[PDB]
Amino acid sequence: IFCRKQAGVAIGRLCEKCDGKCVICDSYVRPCTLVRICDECNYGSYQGRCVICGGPGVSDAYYCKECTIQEKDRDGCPKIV
Amino acid sequence: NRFTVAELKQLVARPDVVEMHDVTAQDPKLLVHLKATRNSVPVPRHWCFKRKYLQGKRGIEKPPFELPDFIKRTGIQIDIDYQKLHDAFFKWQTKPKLTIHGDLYYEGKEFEGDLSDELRISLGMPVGPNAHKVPPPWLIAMQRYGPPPSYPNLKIPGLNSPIPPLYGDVFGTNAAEIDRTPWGELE
Amino acid sequence: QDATVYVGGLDEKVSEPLLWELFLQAGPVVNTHMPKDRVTGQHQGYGFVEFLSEEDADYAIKIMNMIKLYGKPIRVNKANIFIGNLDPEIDEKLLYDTFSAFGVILQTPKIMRDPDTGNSKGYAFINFASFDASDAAIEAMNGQYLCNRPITVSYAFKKD
Amino acid sequence: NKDPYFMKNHLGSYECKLCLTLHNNEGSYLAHTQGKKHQTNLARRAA
Amino acid sequence: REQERAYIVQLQIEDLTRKLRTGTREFRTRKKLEEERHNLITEMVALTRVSDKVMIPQDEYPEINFVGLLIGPRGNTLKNIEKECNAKIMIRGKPLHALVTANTMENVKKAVEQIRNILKQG
Amino acid sequence: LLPRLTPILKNRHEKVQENCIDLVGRIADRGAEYVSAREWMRICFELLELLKAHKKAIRRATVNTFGYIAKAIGPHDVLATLLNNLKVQERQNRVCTTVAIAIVAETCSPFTVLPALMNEYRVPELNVQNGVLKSLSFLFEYIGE
Amino acid sequence: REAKEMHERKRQREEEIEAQEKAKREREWQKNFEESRDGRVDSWRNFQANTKGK
Amino acid sequence: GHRVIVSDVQESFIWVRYKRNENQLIIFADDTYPRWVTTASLLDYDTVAGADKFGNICVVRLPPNTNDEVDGLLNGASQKAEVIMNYHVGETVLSLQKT
RNA sequence: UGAAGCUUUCAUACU
Ligand SMILES: CO[C@@]1(C)C[C@@](C)(O)[C@H](O)[C@@H](/C=C\C(C)=C\C[C@H]2O[C@@H](C)[C@H](NC(=O)/C=C\[C@@H](C)OC(C)=O)C[C@@H]2C)O1
Ligand SMILES: [Zn+2]
Ligand SMILES: [Zn+2]
Ligand SMILES: [Zn+2]
Ligand SMILES: [Zn+2]
Repeated sequence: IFCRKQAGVAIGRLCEKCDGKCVICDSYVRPCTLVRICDECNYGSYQGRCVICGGPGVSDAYYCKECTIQEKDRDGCPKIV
Repeated sequence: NRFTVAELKQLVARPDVVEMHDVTAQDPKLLVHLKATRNSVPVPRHWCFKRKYLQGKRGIEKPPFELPDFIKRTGIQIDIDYQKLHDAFFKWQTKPKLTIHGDLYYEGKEFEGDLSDELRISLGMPVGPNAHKVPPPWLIAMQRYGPPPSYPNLKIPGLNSPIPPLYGDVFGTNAAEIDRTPWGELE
Repeated sequence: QDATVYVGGLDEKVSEPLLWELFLQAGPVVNTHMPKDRVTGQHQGYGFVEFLSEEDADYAIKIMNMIKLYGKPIRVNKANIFIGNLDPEIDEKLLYDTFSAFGVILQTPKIMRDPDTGNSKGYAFINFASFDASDAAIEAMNGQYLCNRPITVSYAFKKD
Repeated sequence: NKDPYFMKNHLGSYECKLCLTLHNNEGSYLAHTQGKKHQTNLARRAA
Repeated sequence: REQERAYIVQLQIEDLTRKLRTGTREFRTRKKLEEERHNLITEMVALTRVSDKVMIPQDEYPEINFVGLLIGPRGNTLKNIEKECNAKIMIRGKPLHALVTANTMENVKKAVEQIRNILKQG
Repeated sequence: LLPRLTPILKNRHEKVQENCIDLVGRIADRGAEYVSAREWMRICFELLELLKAHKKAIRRATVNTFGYIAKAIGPHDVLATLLNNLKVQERQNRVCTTVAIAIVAETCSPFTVLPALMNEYRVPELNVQNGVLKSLSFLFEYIGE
Repeated sequence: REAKEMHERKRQREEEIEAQEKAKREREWQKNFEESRDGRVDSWRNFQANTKGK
Repeated sequence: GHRVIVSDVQESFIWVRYKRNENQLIIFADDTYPRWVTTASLLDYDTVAGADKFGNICVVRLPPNTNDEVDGLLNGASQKAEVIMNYHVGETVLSLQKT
């Protein structure tokens, strides 16, 4: 359900609904590392959209502290397909 | 074209780790060798059980999870003291019985010269005097027949130990015939 | 059974680690066993102490014999008249010698034992030569002060 | 009831030690008592 | 003769229960059929009400359906409290109150506490 | 002021709510002495429902203000009330109560919360021990180090 | 059945008395808790002042 | 003075006692980790500092009471030693000395 | 002493 292709410079975004909860482990405590997404998931009309519900993005997506500790930020683009 | 248990027991350096199903593996020689590594706890033992895991007996009735000694000393059951709760929690903190890495838990594993003051009070024995002879009634047989061969290093007052020894409830002492300070520790 | 010593005459103050702590000076007591009752759920006064060597069990049987533990006649051993509440420190020959002062015994007496331990149950049966010795035992021995145990002698069978 | 097999665990759910069974309420235990398992377990304990 | 009486009394209970269900007017007709069934059961078997008032704060919270919460679906919640407490509970008023009636003051207190707990949760 | 301020907490505008909660938090942090307690307890029990707000801002300010009120009035009474509330309510309110217990235990050291919480595990009922376990789970996840 | 009902009724009356006592006792406990309230708050503030000092 | 500490190429540390009157070398303790020991240093009567081929330093201390007097549980020795320190240095250590 | 598995028309509870 995850895109997981090696990413790049595009910054993942979150919608107003879930702003501030992890994209991997969907958690409500301590954000750590900025989310990067693949270029295909940010191409064209997809730029700036929510990495969970493809809707309008209002904030930067983050991996939680527990995910970065477990290096779950190094597994590829976390855009849900 | 598969080993037998006794045939495979003859090939391996450690035959007591071989089991019934071990001859049915795709590579039993590697399996038995890994079963003998100087570590590596074994499998949870209920893989072949058809009763799955835990459960099994609901017969036993368990009382409410008992609170730790210090917490039960805090007198929780109105004036409440916080400093007592703090100082007591940190200063009165104790370490519970931990278990080794090798040890594993199973469904049936939760069930399987000095005398106390209460036993000396119930037996009718008086306290130790200053300079006199007050032996226990089991010491007369040791003075008559001789010292016990099972514990030759034990000392009793009157026979091997002097009367002025005896202090409180200590009616015996075992006398068996360096730089022990740890290196880096806080002051 | 040879390395283990059967202890009899334990009160409520004695416990399972308490007997091992008291028998530690006699020898290396490896384990202690106390059979629990079914109606009360406690010890019946008789237990066992399994040591490592038989010499330690012999020393514990020769040292802790007829002792007063917890106000009870504790004694260690190698594991128509009815006498109840008798001390386990006495044997059949000792009971025959104690019964010889009142009257003449017809044969050797027998003491009941538990089916689990086999040291002492608590009751015994002894037969006299005539009814005069039984009347003297019911008059004098029925209530006499034994070794820290009040015994009670009674008639096993009587016809009205 | 007064039978020793019926009891209350730490959780508070009822449990029959004779049949090794759990029941939500009193009616389930009484329906279990009339069942084949409790009668056969009492017949085994009758000997 | 007892089984014949039981059969007749059952048929009459089912008749009165039908009259009470088919048809407040519905409560009066149901109560009348329950009383008629009771008279027949009493004939068949032969062949100090302590009352307390619980005020319901409907003037303070007009948005909250306290009557619906106390009665429950088909009256099952009310009947459950009546059965557990051995008390009779009647809602009365526009002020809106529950009249609790039982054989003992203890049964009334238990029922009043259960009603107050449901009102507080509301 | 404060008694004039407490009815505004039920307003449904986001800016009004956030600013009111921040003001009550400042008052509880510095001027705790003037208000008789009981009103603080009512305000915290009302704030309990704002922890489920669907704007991060509201939740952040609510967490801050709850921390201040707990630091002000003391952990004992609020913890007793929170345990009672955890016993009797539906799912979302029980989850918010768990969050509130974790907040109280972090502001006032967990040495003040753990004995009373462990004393509640000694109650003989199911779904009661599971609630204690869920609370311990979220407590450790929330306090971390 | 009548004898069983009578014993059940006696047990029910005892249970009802216990329930009434529990209902009161809770109110008495609340009263003790609230009257003890100002003192407990003062004690917590004193403890906070002492911990800050040390 | 009393004990002997042995370093294995792949196992970490073995504790041995020499029985002076019985003329016996008995193993009474070992570790629960595989370590490629390069060097070792005694810190006191119960503790040993070790180094590794992979660039790590560790300290191991014997538990209280023990026995001392001996006449496997993990296919090893009956008693185990605890690891009280672990550090990666980044380079291979070949000398350790308290001074 | 012990081994209580599998299925549905049950019926009852929790998500
Ligand atoms: C219904 O919509 C969903 C389920 C899906 C969604 C992603 O689309 C939507 O945005 C999302 C938003 C609302 C909810 C309910 C989700 C997240 C929030 O939930 C709340 C119910 C929790 N409450 C707590 O966190 C407890 C404590 C507080 C104060 O926090 C902290 C950090 O202490 C956890 C979380 C903060 O919920
Ligand atoms: Zn992508
Ligand atoms: Zn979205
Ligand atoms: Zn995460
Ligand atoms: Zn049963």
